[PDB]
Amino acid sequence: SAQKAPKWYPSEDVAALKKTRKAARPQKLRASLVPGTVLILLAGRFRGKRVVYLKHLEDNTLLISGPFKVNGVPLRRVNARYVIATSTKVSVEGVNVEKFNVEYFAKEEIKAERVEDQKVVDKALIAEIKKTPLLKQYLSASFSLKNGDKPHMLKF
Amino acid sequence: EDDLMRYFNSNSNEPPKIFLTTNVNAKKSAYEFANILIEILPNVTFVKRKFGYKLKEISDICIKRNFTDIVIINEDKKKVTGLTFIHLPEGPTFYFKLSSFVEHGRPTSHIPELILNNFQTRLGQTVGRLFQSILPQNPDIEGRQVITLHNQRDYIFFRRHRYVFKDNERVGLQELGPQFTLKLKRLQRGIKEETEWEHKPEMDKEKKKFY
Amino acid sequence: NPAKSASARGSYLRVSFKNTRETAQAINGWELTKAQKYLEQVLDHQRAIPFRRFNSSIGRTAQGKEFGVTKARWPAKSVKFVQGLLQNAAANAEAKGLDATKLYVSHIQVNQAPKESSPSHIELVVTEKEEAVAKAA
Amino acid sequence: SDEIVWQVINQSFCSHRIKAPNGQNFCRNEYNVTGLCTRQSCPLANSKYATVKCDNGKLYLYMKTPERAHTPAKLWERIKLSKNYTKALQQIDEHLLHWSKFFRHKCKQRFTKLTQVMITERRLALREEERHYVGVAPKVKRREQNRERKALVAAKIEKAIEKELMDRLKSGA
Amino acid sequence: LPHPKIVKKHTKKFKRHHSDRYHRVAENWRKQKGIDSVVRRRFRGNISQPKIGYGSNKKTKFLSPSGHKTFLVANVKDLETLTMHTKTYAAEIAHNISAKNRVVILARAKALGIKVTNPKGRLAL
RNA sequence: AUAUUGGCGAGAGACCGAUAGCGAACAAGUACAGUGAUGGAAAGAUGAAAAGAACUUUGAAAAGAGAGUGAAAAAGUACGUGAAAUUGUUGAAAGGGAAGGGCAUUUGAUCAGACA
Repeated sequence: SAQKAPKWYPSEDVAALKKTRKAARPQKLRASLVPGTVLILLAGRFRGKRVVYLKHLEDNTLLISGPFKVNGVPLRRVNARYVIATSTKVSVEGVNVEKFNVEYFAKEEIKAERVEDQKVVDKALIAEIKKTPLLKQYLSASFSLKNGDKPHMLKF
Repeated sequence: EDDLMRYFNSNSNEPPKIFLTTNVNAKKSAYEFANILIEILPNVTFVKRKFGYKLKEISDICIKRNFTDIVIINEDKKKVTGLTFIHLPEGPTFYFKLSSFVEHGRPTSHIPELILNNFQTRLGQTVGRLFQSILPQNPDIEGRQVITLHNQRDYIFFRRHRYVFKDNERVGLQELGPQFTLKLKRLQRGIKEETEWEHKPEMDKEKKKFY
Repeated sequence: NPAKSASARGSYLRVSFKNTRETAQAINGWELTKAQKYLEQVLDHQRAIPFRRFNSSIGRTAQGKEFGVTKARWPAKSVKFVQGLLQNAAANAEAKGLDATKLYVSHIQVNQAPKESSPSHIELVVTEKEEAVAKAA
Repeated sequence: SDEIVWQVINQSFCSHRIKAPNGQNFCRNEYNVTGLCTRQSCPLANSKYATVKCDNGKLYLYMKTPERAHTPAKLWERIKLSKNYTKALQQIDEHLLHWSKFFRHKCKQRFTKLTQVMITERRLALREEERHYVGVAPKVKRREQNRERKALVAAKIEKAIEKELMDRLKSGA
Repeated sequence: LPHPKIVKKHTKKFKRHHSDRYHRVAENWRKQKGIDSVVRRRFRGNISQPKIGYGSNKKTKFLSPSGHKTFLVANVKDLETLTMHTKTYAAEIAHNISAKNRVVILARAKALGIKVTNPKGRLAL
């Protein structure tokens, strides 16, 4: 010694946290997100892609499909804020989206069950896209910004 | 003697498969070093070594998969330091120390010719025996690649070169491949259980001997 | 590589230091046969040494155009010491058993000595120029 | 008494203190619970003092009674603490009946850490490590530097290969 | 151990005025005593001075990036003091301890679970 | 009994540690300066032991390169350790009538843990 030991020592006992008054409330999404809406994704694997909006999930995500038959976007989870919501709406009532949840996407090649669930959903959704003209062509194509586009003026 | 040649060391009968592993939690320079051994040694497989499988448990795998030799490179810090050649059945095992690596040659896919220097000592020619075994016994003459293993002290230097013959009693050669210095240690005799030489600093006191 | 090298050294030499610096860097990186021939030409006023750092009141000459310098001189004494060392380093190389034709000075260095006098240490290290190479498909 | 013992070691020397750069004080008197030293957390100032220690694998809880201020030879009365954690904490509790809540949970805490020091066995059963720390003595650092530089000079590798290529391909013509 | 994020206030070194100009003036801080110094009267564009406003957060003072207070240790008996305080203090093996004894301290600190800030010190292979 | 900065001879120190301590740790009251009275310096350490480098080669020689001795010439009489000023070489970078400094970042260089 070589550093003479201190008289006082700080306590080893870990302090219990004070009672938090922060109760979780369900996400109040913007009015432009109605189940069965053509979306445009912004960030990720599928940036600039037109995408069908299906379900609001539990972990504040949104469940969305391409369909995978159309544009190569499967059943993905997506963030609310990373998404453009256009006005064009397709019908969604005939799709059995109610089955899967958050537990379906636990991660810890591709599972065959995922492909089968994709084809089951995609058939029931093409069943509505086939009605309105050029909408399948509109889903296949990629969104971009041409020289002279103002996003603050572009009423999407 | 002649029985030994085959029983402890690999001969020109098979292609010798060399199980190149690395010491646990190694970084860029070790794999950078493995890429230099990926060229020079005959049939290397690189095995990413993932904690456990102590040593005998490894030996069980390389009996089943049927390897001939194990080679393991280790790192204390960011530099490479030690190299361990073991023979998989019986276990004549050689440990080495590297104090030099400096890096304009860029070689072909042709297989290099061996050359050794100064192994008068019997312990020297048992190490000369290792590098005769562990490196390829193919030499394709054309391609003109030579691998040396010069040992004028207890220090062994290995280098690669390109030899050009002019008919006026002289040959030219350019520097190629990795610069290198090795030091022999241990000769563990069993897989790792026994010793035969194990360097101490009790030598260097003689200024001579040279094993 | 110390195996491909020979080195001469002169110490406590009664030369002008500032002249020696110029004639050392004038000969740096040159082949030995061209180097020794150059210093013979400096002695006979055929070529001149380019003075760059210690170069006040040097008479401007045409011979400096080789080196892109206006100023140049013929320092007999300093060169005499240097070609003595180069002759020594040539014999040092042939003592080891190097090639004479491919020989070039790699590292030539000159620094001041204990003193008034202004003496100087010189050391120069000659090296082989190794090419000699081939390939096969 | 003991207040007079404390003040004389608080300042005026407790000759086994370590002043850490944090300004902290550590009593290294082997019998203290907290490694830190403070009033009645160091075993000299206080008169009633409990502690858990280990001599072998056997974790004893030592205890100091003010009865034995006369005799320092048998100050620390000690009791073995089974080996199972649950019955040992219960074993602890009974000894600490009617004491400060300081020694109550702190000997409980000493026992906790010193039992999870027996993660040594975990390191020493699954040892089998092919490394082991080697010293680099600066004499050896130059016996294996300045002799390699002397090796290369006397080696003359180029001339050695130049010999044993001509001597090879004359005999292998 | 749970600690706040460390805010340093002044990462830079408080170098002495004209320590970079002259070689005889050390880089070690001294206050400009002279009344007509533009450093003392803290002008625009002059060097910043040590003052008590730059004081580090008391909860994160003396802490290494890992939230540990460094503690110098010479031998086993001094290392054994930090048995109870493993997530508060971390060991620092002193500069003068031999390579023979550093391996003793490192193995012992691994056993008790006390963190050593400087391994690889005299651990050449 | 008392005094004792000289002499003869001891014993000590909370003294100085080679720009200090006497002027002088040493060819020191020496070298030298002054007509003279006088004035008056600088200057310690190879290594345990010279084992102080046999021999070969380059050179007119001093020396150089090898070789050897030593635990170590990163101890070779210019010898313990060997700082800075100042200089040489090598590698990086910058530079149109200044430079160094502060705030912030890019770029290049380099580095710390955690993953025990």
